[PDB]
Amino acid sequence: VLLQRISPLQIDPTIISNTMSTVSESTTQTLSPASSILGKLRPSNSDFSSFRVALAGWLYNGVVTTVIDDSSYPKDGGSVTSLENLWDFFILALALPLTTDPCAPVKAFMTLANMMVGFETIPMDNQIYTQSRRASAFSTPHTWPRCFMNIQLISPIDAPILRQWAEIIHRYWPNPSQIRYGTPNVFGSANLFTPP
Amino acid sequence: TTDPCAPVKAFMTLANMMVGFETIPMDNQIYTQSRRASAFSTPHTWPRC
Amino acid sequence: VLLQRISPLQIDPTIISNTMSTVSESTTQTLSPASSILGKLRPSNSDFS
Amino acid sequence: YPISTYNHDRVNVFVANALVGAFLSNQAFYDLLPLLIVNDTMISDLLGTGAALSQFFQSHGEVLEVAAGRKYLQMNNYSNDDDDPPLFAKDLSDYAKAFYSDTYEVLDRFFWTHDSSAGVLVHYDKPTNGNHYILGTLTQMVSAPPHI
Amino acid sequence: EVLLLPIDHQPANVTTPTLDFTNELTNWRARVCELMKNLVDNQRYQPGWTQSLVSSMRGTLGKLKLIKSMTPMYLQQLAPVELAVIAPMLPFPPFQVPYVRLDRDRVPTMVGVTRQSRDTITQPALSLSTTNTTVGVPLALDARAITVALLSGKYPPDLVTNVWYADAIYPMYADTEVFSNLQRDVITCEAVQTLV
Amino acid sequence: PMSTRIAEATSAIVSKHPARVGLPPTASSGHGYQCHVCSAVLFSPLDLDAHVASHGLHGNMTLTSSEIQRHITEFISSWQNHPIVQVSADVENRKTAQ
Repeated sequence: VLLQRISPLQIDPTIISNTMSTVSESTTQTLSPASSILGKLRPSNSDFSSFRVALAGWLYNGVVTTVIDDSSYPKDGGSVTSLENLWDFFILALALPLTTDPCAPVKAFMTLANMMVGFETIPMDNQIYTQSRRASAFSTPHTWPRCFMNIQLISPIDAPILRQWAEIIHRYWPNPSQIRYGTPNVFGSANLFTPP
Repeated sequence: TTDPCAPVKAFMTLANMMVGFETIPMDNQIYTQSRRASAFSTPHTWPRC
Repeated sequence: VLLQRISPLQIDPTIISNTMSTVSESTTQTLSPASSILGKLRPSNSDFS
Repeated sequence: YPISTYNHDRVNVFVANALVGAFLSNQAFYDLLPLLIVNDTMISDLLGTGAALSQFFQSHGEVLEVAAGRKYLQMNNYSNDDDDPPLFAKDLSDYAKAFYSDTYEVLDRFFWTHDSSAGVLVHYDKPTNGNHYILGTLTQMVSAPPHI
Repeated sequence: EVLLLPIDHQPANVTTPTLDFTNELTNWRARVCELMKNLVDNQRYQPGWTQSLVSSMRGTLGKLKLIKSMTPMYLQQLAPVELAVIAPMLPFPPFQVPYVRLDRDRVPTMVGVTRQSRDTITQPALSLSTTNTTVGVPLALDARAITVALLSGKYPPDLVTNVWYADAIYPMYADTEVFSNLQRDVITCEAVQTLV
Repeated sequence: PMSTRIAEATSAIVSKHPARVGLPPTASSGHGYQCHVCSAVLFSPLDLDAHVASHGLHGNMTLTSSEIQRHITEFISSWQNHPIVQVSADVENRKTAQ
């Protein structure tokens, strides 16, 4: 509430309605992709506290971690053959990099892999966890597949769009940085592992 | 119709009509001889048979 | 019962009727085999356990 | 494939045989097509599959299963005469199954779990496409009149 | 770890199945129909039927060898996967003999259990074959139910296997029944050694 | 008023809910909830009723109110799946009129 009441930024969700404008809704053959993402977003919601708490978690990396709700993951796995599952992949992949969770890129990669069970295959570790395990199970860093670390394990002839997805994850992920604050000379600092 | 894929749709509706008499080879197993004729609709889905 | 709950297919006997009502006939015979196959196959119930 | 660039490059014999078989059987060979020229090794292209084609070959975690068939082919004038040459059940659909892999230790660790009811045959000298085994099936030879 | 089945089982290439005829049950149905086509075509058995009824038979058999059903695709590509999933969570775990077709020799004739030793002889390898209790029942069925279940089976109009079996298999994983059975078998074997 | 009465009449006869967003259809979420004899899932508004009517013995057909409105549902679905009326609408939207 403090970052909100100090921020110059206010949100109108009506920008998305301004872009789409959804002139047709009574059809029954299917839904438009525009109407589908409007119903998926529901911009009539005006609660945005999760954005502020996700911003707040950067102060508190050390004791509390910010992960994504599994209800926002595509249920039952989800294939790429389905429109709203593709939209849910877009929502998750766009929302992800603001979190303090460490294995977020591996979540992003296995989300597309589980979207693409049965069309493009990746190499395996053993016959325990197959390709179609959920992305929600990836929390610790002992569950990252070796094909995710080494780019050359995904051959660019059987899984092309998976190869380029992992490529874009590795090259285009936002790097960390640092700034400073306060004065240590007449304050001290409660910094423990960072410089003070 | 003015779609770019009316010839391949006219071919694949016969290929979806007749099944199990005469078989043709195509690109993948996903767009098989019994895959519905309305699904192609793009130039990349054109079988080179 | 458990496999009937899981299994992805569904059985409907109406494919038999919908096809065999298009076989050729002459209606002046003693018999022609469409009524015989539908009578001896009598698929009106489901009850496939 | 042009001949000029691919003048002296290798192949998978498995991909070649399954390619001509899928072309004769009209079973959409084009996904199998770009896996023709082999990479650095012989079998890793089979393990990391381009498209899984279990009608021709399936993987089992460092052990490749293939269905070698039809060494011979019967012509219709063959009529099981004793003066006619024998066929040794090599003209049926699938007389046996072959398990190509790297090492016999890994293959026997696979045979710990695999069935071995019909017996298993090896070659031990100079195999056709790498070290493997033979798993015959229950199809029988008829062309000998007293013995089956 | 391994399970015996009467029919060849090639795994699914894709997770979106669709009808083709390249399997053993369709080949079986086609050769049976081909023989009945020869049987009506032979000039010695019947020329006695007139040409309308004859050609109606030919058309009926043509449609019968044409007929569409996803049931052979189920029995070829899917149904052992359902069997392999369900076979661990059973109160009565499987018990099989080697399947053999077309052999005088390898067909089994009996199966039997022993309970006690026959004579002063002690080793059960010496006392077994003469002293057992032959176990086994036959079980009658209906053929035409099997026949129509083979002939008329379809799928939902769109389906993907990972989503389908995920929802179809997840709710039975709340049990503790197999872990109860383990302890039951412990007390069974402990009590029989205590008895002896 | 008569106008709202005709509006609720049309919405009662035609404008029933499920517009069938395109899912991968799952076993535990299906339109046929429990086919009351066979106890399974059937996904479709004509499938569950045609299956219960298949449990109806065919030679003993009888007019019921349910028998009337199953044909009503098939008729309305046939009109809904028509390729022109799903896109045609008489009123403008300040954009098409422009």
